[PDB]
Amino acid sequence: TPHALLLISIDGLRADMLDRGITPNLSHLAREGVRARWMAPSYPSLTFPNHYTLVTGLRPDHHGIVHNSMRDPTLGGFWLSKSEAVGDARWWGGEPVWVGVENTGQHAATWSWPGSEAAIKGVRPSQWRHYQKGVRLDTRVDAVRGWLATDGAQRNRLVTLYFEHVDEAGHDHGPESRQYADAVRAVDAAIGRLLAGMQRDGTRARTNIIVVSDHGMAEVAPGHAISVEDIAPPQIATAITDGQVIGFEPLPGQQAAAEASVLGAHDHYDCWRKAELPARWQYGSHPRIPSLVCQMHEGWDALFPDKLAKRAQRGTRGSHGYDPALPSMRAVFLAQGPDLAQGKTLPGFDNVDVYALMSRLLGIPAAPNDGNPATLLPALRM
Ligand SMILES: Nc1ncnc2c1ncn2[C@@H]1O[C@H](COP(=O)(O)O)[C@@H](O)[C@H]1O
Ligand SMILES: [Zn+2]
Ligand SMILES: [Zn+2]
Repeated sequence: TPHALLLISIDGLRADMLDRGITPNLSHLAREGVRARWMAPSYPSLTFPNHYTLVTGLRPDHHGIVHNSMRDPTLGGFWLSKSEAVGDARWWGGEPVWVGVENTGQHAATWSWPGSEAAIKGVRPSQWRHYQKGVRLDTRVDAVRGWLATDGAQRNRLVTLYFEHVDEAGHDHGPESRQYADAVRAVDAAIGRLLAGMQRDGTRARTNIIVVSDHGMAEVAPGHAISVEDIAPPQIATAITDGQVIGFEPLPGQQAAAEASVLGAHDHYDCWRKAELPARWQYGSHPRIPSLVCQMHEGWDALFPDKLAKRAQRGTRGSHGYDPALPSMRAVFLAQGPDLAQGKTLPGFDNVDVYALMSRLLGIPAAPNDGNPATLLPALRM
């Protein structure tokens, strides 16, 4: 029986957060195994795009999950709480690792990984569920523990686990807040409980483990929110998305007026025609990207007008969705297990490279991807 892979995502864990004495279990795991200095997200540095990149090895511009919120001529609207969009395989390009696993006759079990509620390339994971808010930490850990222990024909080569808590605390209070640290500690402790349970079950020794995040988190101090309608008035363009990556579609005949007001450099953002976006972001070819894309500067939000209003103008907050090269946007990568190196540190690298490593650990043929297989070869024991 081949070694299983447990893939854990801690949404919004910034790379430096392993070095603050608040992750005893993850810090120990890293010392035992492999740790990268950091892992850069892909553009845009948002949750759905990056989680989907992690499991496909494709940049968002290629896999089609180009934002958390999207419009498509045929498929209509997509956003995180729109279940029949999220569950519709036609949005999701490429081949996520669970599809690869199921197509070899092996099985995958996913606790709420973006894309896992659809039948991508026709193939669902063997175990999966609809993402619900506020599931307990123990509930998910105990389910994952169960999935690792299953034997017979329902043995799982791949098991995935996802935590939202650090990201949510980050948004509400900022990455330097006690609330963000409390969340980091809590998720870390939960992961410790999982590891101890795997050891009691005798699954630990035959399971490789990768812990990642999708992006980091930057502070949004009070007064750092504008209206999307300050960028372009609604009569000349529609804001398709708000937050930090702001897509605009000019109204009919208004491309010139929209461009005149939007394009170029502004006080706390910059905007480009999608074909002209900075090449380093490797973004803007996909048809689902709006005609005009603005990037807010680090620490700034642009909100739909009704949100801006109910934004209780008081305390410090947090956001991501900023330039992926920023230190604040840096994510985590660490790994440990029977097939992984011991006591090793890796240079910082791009998140498209994780897929090649996972395909090797899962015994599946690597689908074509945007990563480099050379990057994570040193993470292997041999
Ligand atoms: N598979 C999923 N389906 C729906 N919502 C999710 C899923 N995974 C995470 N989320 C939510 O999306 C938010 C993360 O978005 P972001 O602010 O881009 O990191 C979190 O509050 C999660 O609760
Ligand atoms: Zn996220
Ligand atoms: Zn977030």
